[PDB]
Amino acid sequence: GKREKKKVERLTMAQGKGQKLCEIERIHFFLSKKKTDELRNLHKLLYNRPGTVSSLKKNVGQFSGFPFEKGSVQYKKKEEMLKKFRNAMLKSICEVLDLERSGVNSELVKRILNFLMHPKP
Amino acid sequence: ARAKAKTRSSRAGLQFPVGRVHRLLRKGNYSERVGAGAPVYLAAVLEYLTAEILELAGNAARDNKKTRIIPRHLQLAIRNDEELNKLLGRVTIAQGGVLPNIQAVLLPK
Amino acid sequence: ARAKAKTRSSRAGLQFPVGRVHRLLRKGNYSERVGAGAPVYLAAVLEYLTAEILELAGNAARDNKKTRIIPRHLQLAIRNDEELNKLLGRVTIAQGGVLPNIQAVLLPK
Amino acid sequence: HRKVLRDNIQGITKPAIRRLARRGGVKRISGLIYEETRGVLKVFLENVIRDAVTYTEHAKRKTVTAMDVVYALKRQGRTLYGFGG
Amino acid sequence: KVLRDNIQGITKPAIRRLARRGGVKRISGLIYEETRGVLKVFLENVIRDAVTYTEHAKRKTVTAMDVVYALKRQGRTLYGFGG
Amino acid sequence: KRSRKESYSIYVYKVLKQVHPDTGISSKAMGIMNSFVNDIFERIAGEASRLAHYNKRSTITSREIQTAVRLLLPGELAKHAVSEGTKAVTKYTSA
Amino acid sequence: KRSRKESYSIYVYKVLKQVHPDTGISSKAMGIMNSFVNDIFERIAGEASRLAHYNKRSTITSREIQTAVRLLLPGELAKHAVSEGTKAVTKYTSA
Amino acid sequence: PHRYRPGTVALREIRRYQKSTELLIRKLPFQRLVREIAQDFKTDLRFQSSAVMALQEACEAYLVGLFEDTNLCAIHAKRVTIMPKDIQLARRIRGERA
Amino acid sequence: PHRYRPGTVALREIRRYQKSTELLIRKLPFQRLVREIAQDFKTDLRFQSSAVMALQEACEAYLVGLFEDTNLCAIHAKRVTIMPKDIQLARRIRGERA
DNA sequence: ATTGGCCAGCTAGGATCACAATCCCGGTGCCGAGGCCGCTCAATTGGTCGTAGACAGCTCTAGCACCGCTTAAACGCACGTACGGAATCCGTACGTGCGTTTAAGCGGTGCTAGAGCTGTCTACGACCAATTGAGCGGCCTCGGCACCGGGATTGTGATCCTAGCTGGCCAAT
DNA sequence: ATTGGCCAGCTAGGATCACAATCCCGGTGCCGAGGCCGCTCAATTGGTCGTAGACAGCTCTAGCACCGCTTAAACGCACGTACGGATTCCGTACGTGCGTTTAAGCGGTGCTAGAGCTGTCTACGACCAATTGAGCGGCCTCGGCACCGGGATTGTGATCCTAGCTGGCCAAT
Repeated sequence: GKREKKKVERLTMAQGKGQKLCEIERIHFFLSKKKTDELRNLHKLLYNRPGTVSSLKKNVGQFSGFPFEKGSVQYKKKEEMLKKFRNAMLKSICEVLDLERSGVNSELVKRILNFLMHPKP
Repeated sequence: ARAKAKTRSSRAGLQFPVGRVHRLLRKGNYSERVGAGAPVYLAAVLEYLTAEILELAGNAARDNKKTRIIPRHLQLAIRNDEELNKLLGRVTIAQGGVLPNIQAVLLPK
Repeated sequence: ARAKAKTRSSRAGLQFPVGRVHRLLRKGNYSERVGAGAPVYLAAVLEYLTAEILELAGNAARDNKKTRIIPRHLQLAIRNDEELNKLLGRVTIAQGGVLPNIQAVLLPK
Repeated sequence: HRKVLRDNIQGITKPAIRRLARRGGVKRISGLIYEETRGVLKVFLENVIRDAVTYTEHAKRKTVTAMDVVYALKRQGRTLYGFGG
Repeated sequence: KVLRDNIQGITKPAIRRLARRGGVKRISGLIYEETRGVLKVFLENVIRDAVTYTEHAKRKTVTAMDVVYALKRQGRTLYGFGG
Repeated sequence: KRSRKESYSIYVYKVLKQVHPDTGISSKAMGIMNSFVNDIFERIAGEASRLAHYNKRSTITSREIQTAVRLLLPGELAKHAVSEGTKAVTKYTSA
Repeated sequence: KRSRKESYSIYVYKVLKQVHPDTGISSKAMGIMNSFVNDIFERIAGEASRLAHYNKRSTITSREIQTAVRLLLPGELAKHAVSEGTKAVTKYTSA
Repeated sequence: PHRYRPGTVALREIRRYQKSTELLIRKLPFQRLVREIAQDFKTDLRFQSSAVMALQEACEAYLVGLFEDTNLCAIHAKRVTIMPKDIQLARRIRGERA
Repeated sequence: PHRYRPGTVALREIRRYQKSTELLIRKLPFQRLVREIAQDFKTDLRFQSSAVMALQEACEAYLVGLFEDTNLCAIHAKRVTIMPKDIQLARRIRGERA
């Protein structure tokens, strides 16, 4: 019979159990008063990665707490970022969250994280 | 006393000239001696290949609604057929152009 | 009555056998007739190339402080010489290995 | 007398491919590449052996002589020196 | 007469057109000098072989057949010139 | 009357009429086919020549062409071409 | 007494002694050189053959080898090889 | 007011120059180039037009294939602009060399 | 306690297998492979040892050159790990094809 | 008396419009594809003759098969760290378009080198027979080189030391 | 109530230490390289024949040169978006090093298919002359198709409308 016409092959190459940070009016006031570039470190903690500085104000303001529980592996992953931060920026994260600005490094870690597990007015 | 001369071609049922092939073989000094069936077989082979090419090309012509085969239809026929493209992969066909191939990535979304 | 037989080679001042070349040419059916000076010239050419290869290889041997050429030396000689590498670029030399080439990027800093 | 040697391509073991790559100057190798390169190889050998066995069938011999293999490669455009070519 | 510096006659847009035929969408302005140099190399080789056949024949017109045969040597066989 | 250059055009034409009676072909195409045929022929014949010296054999017979074909044409081409050639040479010997 | 297979070994060995009197050569190397010489020879001779048919010419003379050489060997090889060959054939014709 | 987004007309151009076969390099400049090259090997050469035409078909084909390969490389680097490093690469892999 | 940083021993290995020439594939497995392949073209073939040896030299050379080219590609993508897309690329450019 | 709902302003997504690139269809006039004819010479036909290659028969080298120790390599898995690759944001270089400049292309004319042919004749190579010594294989023998044990040197990875910085409390403001 | 310094602690880089890898020096033996011998076949030598190819001469094709006009393509610039590429971070997939398994390697024996050579002979192909009809060039013509223009469709970019948030005013607070 006739051949079959074999064609060629070619090489072709977070809104958990809390109130939103925009609904928590004091935190919304801080997020409106600070320059957007302050928020990067917070969004890094909130999502384990900071997004665009264009969306960053939305990304922090729309957050309503972690869905998780304290002591869990995700909480430990939040402690990793907070322990890798430094006390001045941790006290700024306290200030914009309306948290009091005192504490040793490990207290700043646990106190910020206990709040961001359940952020409320 | 002389049988009616009929070309070996006829004896073979081919369109390509067998005798011409024979002559070329002996004129090419491929060997001091050339068997009788060799030019027959060779002619047949060439004929076949030609037929194949011309078939595919003409198909491609009917796809361009073109009745007459031009160098592009050969290029299309060959490159679209894997078996030939392997045969003729080192070959550049004048006035053949290229087979349309825009790499996927290059197209916008 | 018979002059002292001296090989055409001697007449040419070559180490490669001219007569052997001649014989091969006629045994290869390259052409019905082979001129007299063709095997001379051919032998000379081959001889030259051989000489070149061996020279380079032996050089490379003294660089390995090795007195005796082994295939690796040939591979080194050839690939390190551009002109030959062009000549013998499609050639794979058994037991030749590779010319040492660690791409710059791969080295740590 | 006659035994099928199926599924023998895995005999081109991972470390062998690793050694060949090192000869190539390859520093770091994905672990998935090995099945790809076996497939490549099989293809190559298919072609070579095809041509070799072809020559042999023409000579009416039943044993593919080294001279066949070299001549096959020569047609592949990959001339091999060192076997009487 | 001595024709000189004609390689610029392979004008930028002509390289751009060839690239488009290749399916090239975007071209760095550095390509042009590279592709001219490449092309000069190529021609050098082809023309050396063609001229060499001519010399051997003792013709003085380089003939289309000579170019085709040169390419054939390079493994670049050309169909459509009487090969 | 001057020296006349042989080509294959007319045969290609005949073939083409067998395959596509309604279809014609441009001169340029014919030059392509001429060159192509010549090239294939050269490859096969040269292969045969070498494959005959290889065996210290002097004569290209159907066997050498067949072998050469198998070497050059890849797969389905090889098969069909071989089969056809065999058919043709059979028919030739029968008459 | 059995069929004896021709090679070039002894000539290669002579050449080598002219180039590196202190140096020897392994058998394997010799097999390489044999193959190499054969390959070069084949390329040149085949080129000559084709370049002679190309001209409707029947005979390979010094001119065809010379041309073939120029085609195959790149640059400095071409030059020196041509020069040497010319020298040799000159010396041959002189005696 | 009308202005194509960069890369649109480019894609239209590609579709055009692939559908087409005509010679992409102006003939007369290429001719004068060829003659310039020949001038190094033999003085006062004469070229049949056909010969020049053949060389052009060959040189175009060569470059076209070169750019195909080059493009392949460039995409394979997740780039889109082909750069000289991509051509040099293409050649090095083909076994052509600098 | 001693442990080479990853990529050191690798570089040592490279320097070794390039200084060396010996056959990188175990001979007997390769042999059995060759025979497995032949089994499709002709039944109960016999191979001179020399033939197998030739095949091996060829196969090794081919792959080695393939990896050289592949590595070139990989570096050209600023990567170090060669991957199958790099081999496929190498072949596509050489004119070998899937 | 001051500022949060109401409206106005700004922005993003969907919808809409403009318009120009592509397609489709007819018509048209062009010129190359295709047929015809007559002549030529390469293909054919028959006969003859050497001749090389199919064939059987032979000898034996070399491939295959199987076996059993000895390692070295292949293997699997644990551990971890360098890598690939997703994100990101900068500069900008490359595209696109416009207006101006260049020369490619056409075509037309004129000139002449040199392609291509033919005829002469002759040096060169095929050929044959006789000659012979260069090259082969077989034997032998002996130096290069793989190896290995011991040192010496370098490269790598792990470690210590010196330095600058950070936090809470105390001292000074 | 704020600011600067101190002790303790920490981290980075330059250095130090240890060890493995690499290298180097020299002794060992072993086996493949290299030399010698006689034979033989291939190379050489000489004389003959013819024919391939060098050379000369003629024709005339076609390559070159040059000009002018038209115009599309090339060029140069402005402009701005998308892109390349730098940066960072993360996860895991490689790499590395253990112990374990396994089958590669080696050497040996036994078996024999099948490589290789030789002799027979004749079917097949070379060569020749005589035949001739297939194939080439010239010419004539006539349909395919490239081009043009109008209409239609699609695709692309530009635009508008609506939904949402933010800012200001009057009315509410």
